Amino acid sequence: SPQQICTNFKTQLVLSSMVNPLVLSTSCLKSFFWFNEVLELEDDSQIELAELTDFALMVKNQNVSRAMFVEDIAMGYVVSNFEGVRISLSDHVRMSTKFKLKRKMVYSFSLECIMDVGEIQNKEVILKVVAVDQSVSGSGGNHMLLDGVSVVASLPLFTGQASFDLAAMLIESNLAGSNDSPELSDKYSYRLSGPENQEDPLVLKDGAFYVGGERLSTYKVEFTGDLVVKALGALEDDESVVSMLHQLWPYLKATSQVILFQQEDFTIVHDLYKKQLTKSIE
Amino acid sequence: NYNNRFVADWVIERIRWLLIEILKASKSEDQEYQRLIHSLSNVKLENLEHLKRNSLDYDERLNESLFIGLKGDIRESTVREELIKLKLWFKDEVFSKGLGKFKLTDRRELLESLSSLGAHLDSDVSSCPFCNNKLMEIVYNVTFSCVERSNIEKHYLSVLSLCNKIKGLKVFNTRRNTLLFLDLIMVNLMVDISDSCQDAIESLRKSGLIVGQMVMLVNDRVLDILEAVKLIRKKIGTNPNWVKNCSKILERSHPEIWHHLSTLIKQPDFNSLISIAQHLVSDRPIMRYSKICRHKLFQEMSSFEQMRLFKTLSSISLSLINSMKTSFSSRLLVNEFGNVRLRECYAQRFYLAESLVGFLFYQKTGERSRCYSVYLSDNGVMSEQGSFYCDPKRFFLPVFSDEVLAGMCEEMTSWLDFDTGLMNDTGPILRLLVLAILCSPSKRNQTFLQGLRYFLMAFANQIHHIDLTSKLVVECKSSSEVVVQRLAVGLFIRLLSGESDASLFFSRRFKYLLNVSYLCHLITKETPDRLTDQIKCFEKFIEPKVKFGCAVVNPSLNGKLTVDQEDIMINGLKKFFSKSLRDTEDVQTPGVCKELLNYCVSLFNRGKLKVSGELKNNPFRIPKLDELGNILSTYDKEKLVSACVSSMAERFKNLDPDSTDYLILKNLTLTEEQVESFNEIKHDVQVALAKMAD
Amino acid sequence: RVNQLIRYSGYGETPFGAIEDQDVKDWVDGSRGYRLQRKIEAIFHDDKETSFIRNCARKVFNDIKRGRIFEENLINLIGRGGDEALTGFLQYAGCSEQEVNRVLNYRWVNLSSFGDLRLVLRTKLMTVPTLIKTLQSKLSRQSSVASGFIGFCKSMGSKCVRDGGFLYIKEVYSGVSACTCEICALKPKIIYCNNSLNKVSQFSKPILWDYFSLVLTNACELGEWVFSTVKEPQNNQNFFWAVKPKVVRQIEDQLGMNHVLQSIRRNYPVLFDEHLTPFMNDLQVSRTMDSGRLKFLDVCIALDMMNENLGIISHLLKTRDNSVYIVKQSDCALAHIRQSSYTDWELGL
Amino acid sequence: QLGMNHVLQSIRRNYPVLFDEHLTPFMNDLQVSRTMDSGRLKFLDVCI
RNA sequence: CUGUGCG
Ligand SMILES: [Zn+2]
Repeated sequence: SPQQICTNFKTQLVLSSMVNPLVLSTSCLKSFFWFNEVLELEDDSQIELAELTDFALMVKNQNVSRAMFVEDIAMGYVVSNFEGVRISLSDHVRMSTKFKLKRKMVYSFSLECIMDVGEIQNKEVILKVVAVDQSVSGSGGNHMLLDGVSVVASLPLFTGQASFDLAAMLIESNLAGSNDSPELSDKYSYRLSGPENQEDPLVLKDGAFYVGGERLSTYKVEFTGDLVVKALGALEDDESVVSMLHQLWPYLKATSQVILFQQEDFTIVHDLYKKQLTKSIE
Repeated sequence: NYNNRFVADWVIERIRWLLIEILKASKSEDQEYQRLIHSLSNVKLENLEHLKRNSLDYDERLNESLFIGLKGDIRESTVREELIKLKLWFKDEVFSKGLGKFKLTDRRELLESLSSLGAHLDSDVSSCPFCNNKLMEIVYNVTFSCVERSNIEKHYLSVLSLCNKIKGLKVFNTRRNTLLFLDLIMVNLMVDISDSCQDAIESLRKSGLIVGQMVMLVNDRVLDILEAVKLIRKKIGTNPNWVKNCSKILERSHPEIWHHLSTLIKQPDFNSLISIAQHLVSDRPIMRYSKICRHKLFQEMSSFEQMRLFKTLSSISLSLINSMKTSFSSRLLVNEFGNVRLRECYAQRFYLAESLVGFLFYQKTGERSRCYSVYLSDNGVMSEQGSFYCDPKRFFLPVFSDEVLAGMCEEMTSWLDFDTGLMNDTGPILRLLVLAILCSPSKRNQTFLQGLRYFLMAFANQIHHIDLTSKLVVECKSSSEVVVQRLAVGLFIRLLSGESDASLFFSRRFKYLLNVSYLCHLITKETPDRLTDQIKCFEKFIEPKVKFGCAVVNPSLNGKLTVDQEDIMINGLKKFFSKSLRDTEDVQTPGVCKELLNYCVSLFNRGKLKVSGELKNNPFRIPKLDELGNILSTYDKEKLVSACVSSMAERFKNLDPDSTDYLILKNLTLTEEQVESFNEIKHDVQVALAKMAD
Repeated sequence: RVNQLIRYSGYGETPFGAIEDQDVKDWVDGSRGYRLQRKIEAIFHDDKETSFIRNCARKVFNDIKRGRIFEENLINLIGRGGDEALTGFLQYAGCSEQEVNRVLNYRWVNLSSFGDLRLVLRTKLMTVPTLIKTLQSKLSRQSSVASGFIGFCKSMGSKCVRDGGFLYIKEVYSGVSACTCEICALKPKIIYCNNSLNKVSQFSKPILWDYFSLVLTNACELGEWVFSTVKEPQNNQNFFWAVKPKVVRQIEDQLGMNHVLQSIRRNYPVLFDEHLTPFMNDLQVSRTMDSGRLKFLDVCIALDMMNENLGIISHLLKTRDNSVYIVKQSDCALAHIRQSSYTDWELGL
Repeated sequence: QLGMNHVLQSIRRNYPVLFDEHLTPFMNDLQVSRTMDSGRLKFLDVCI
């Protein structure tokens, strides 16, 4: 029953983090057994918050921690502060267009495209084109650079409706004088070239995201009273039990799923006698 | 196979098939036909029905000498009262007369018998193990002289490695002058080192690797610097170009990989050599060839010196096994009663302490037992430690087992932790016993320990044979077995002197004594002398048959026996089956009575035993014999020399370099016997090439 | 003693070498693979990368026994070498480039990389993986120890290691650079880092790959209980008593004949044709499906192929030969407790 | 998708005799299908 | 064919 396994993975990830902080990379996700998300060939339903990131794990990204906030749509509602540069003959047209794309959430990115056209010089009228190629570069996540490659073809630049302001301007910059569908990436990769990277690792400690030591948000999960107790059993050692039961009630303060009824189930919980832990939080 | 290189390897089988078809179609004797038809097949157990089984007028005499008393149909109750009568007779003719074969233990008298047989009272040896055995004397002296008391050396060892690697290429086709060249390099680098840094010959060399005018060379050979200058004096004037010829030869047709930038071409200045020689006075070794005990009373020794004694023993064993590994094809520069002076002997080094180092000097190389001399060097002063004579092959175990034996000691002693005070007098005794066993490897010691195991088996139990004590005594030689035997019997007595019956903590005592007896496995089992070993093997092989009197002289080797041979053949067969069931004289001679065989066979046939003949799954579904153990056989040597000589004749289609010997190394694959055989076959092939040359 | 004996020959002590020091009563229910794994684990004081590789091997075993659908592609991936195969295992299990350039930092020198140590010893006069030799031996049907060791030392100082070319050992051990970057110092002369072997890199293989291979071997050998972490516990020298092995096998323990032959024919026909079964007339019984595709023999056959120091298949088709072990309560008191919770982590059903 | 050189490896593995004769005399690129061109498909092993 | 070390 996909929902039950979903909440079971949720509780497994919550309680595994309950002992020590960890990063949400493939090292700490794919190393857990539960992992029925690549199962369920009809994968219409998912858990909740992580529904974003695992949507890429079905294609196995080599990422550490992307800033997934598609709830604030980054593909749409994008600033169009775009421009262009001159050319450098090798007819050969070489251009380098740099943009400062942002997102709906708190984010920023700079994306530059290097484009080369091999064309034929015209006699008088316009031009004669043969072949065109482009290459992307610069910062941008799996959604940010997709945004960039989508907007680079949706711009009043050369491609579109003319908008070729020649005016003997770019020739004057090139010749010194003062007289008168490349969408095959769809990934996190910076398109074979980009700036420095590998910083800002997110760590997860108490069900709350910590980008560098700051709390971002915490989600919800139930514990019934049977899954929690049966998951309390051994692991390998005892101070893990100490930490997890010391931190469970603080997480319970953010949840209202008080469904652990009082019966001998409480005693089978109590088997691991830790009274002052469960009375400390209060 | 009948294959060859002249046919298309598909016609010979057809020819054979047609030939056999023709021969089976018609003929024209008896065996010739079958042999010829059997020799043309390809592949073909029991059921040899085609055999003739012909007689030669001798099978009968075998038959009535073997199959006259055999019936195998005797009924059962007759066997019953025959056995009843036999037992009744046996009871009152041989058992009441005291002619039995087994008896009760009577433990005490067994203890006095053991003490009499083991503990020697008529011997003149002293009760002091260290000074009865030479090796233990030497190791005691070393350990009690040791307990109570910088890039020059590494550069020296590196150049030793360089020269010792380059010597193995034998690129000069000569040996004596090659060693002369190496020692010339050695003295040149001596005088190069000693030109400056005056605190190197007296400080980093005396405490490093040198003794009185005795400097190590290549091939673990130590040579006297005096004779070094004396030999360098020659080859000058007679052929002053010699060193020059040694200089251009290391560049062309040479590996040309050397660090001898200047230490080689320099002329040796003899004044520096003689100054170095006169710097050090002569303390030349003696190597004593061919009475008061003050030996520290090992029984009153601390619990520290014994492990260091074992460690020194291990170091000496490693030095001995390193001396094993010295080169065989080595000849000294100058050849050599009761005191022989050493000037060009071989030496090995072993390490004890930060300043003092031990040296083991020996004169011959090879594989077998030799004589060695142990010396020490504390701070450049060379002292006398001793000399001995032994076979290094029997010292492989203690090479590094200086810790496992100790652990064995404390664990075996702690086996007896039930009584406080029994460990104190048994621990050191056991350790001394182990030390003596390791330092004196011989067959006699392990045979004596086996006799102890049998003695323990008889004592701890109740009934034993009457001929037990006679199989426990072994004659003693060299006065080294007496001490180990005394230690063993003393341990046995001390553990079993008093009330030691099977009504107390006796199982662990039995275990401890059994392990003491099994300590015999420490000695390696590899026949100290082999020739005497075939002597004894043949001796005990042929003694019983000569005693019986049926060992005939060389037969025809083809199936014909002379009249005397067959006569004594039948005589031996009759004597084998000429034993009665009443006479007690024949109780140790080989033979058996046909009557009791009839009894047993008849009783077994009629399903009376626990098993019967109701079997299932019916059963009917190039070395030379004259020399065993030799590495090579005469047939093999002849085959190899013939192959080599044929190959060399074929290649001569003159001139032949030493590469012919390479062929010897190609078809052969070395120990001393291996290299002697290789030298012999090299000799043979060389004079073979010589005779074909004429 | 044996470690000193082999070191004296100039070979140099290695992470496997001889039998490990500081062992425990757990010679029972443990083969050569288990003690070698124990030695490797004891090499590292604080087990973090070994624990990570054990989790990787646990995941691989979980998905190779019944999980997902897998196997017979590891046959492809392992045959290349040590580095690429281990990496590929990592992203099949889940890793990062940081793992790739972090785990592969621990390297050890393997002199028998381009083959075997050439040598001639004091043998009797006149006279390819070892697994093939073991199969050949199984299908078919005066020298002194002192002189044997003497010949060993003799042959061990000559041009023995092979490259490309024959050369000595000492230049191999002197080509290493003593960088001492706090990662090649916790176990001297055993493990080195990547930049410490830039001068000579042909004889350089990772050790975590070997540890992973042995972990998978133990998974095929004696169960999945070797995946947990060792925990330590919290007698008159005379209390002897008997122990039975407590091994659980998930490889169809019976393991009759003619099962390895079909697997090696299927996966490596070239190795099956030459160097294998010329002398056989009953090929047909193993030819027409003599129980092909065993529970785990298909995957645990290539690890004995690639690594020449396992000796597992030749170990597999033999009796324990002991079936009982005498021990004292004194040694049982301090024996390490290594029992694993379920790899499902037992919440599954 | 069911690319080429997948049935050939299966028929070689299961029936080497049928693979040897009556099959692939006229082929020079055996190696691509020989060194694990995706052996042991999802169901082609049984439905062959 | 072709050994240099137990500090
Ligand atoms: Zn004395």
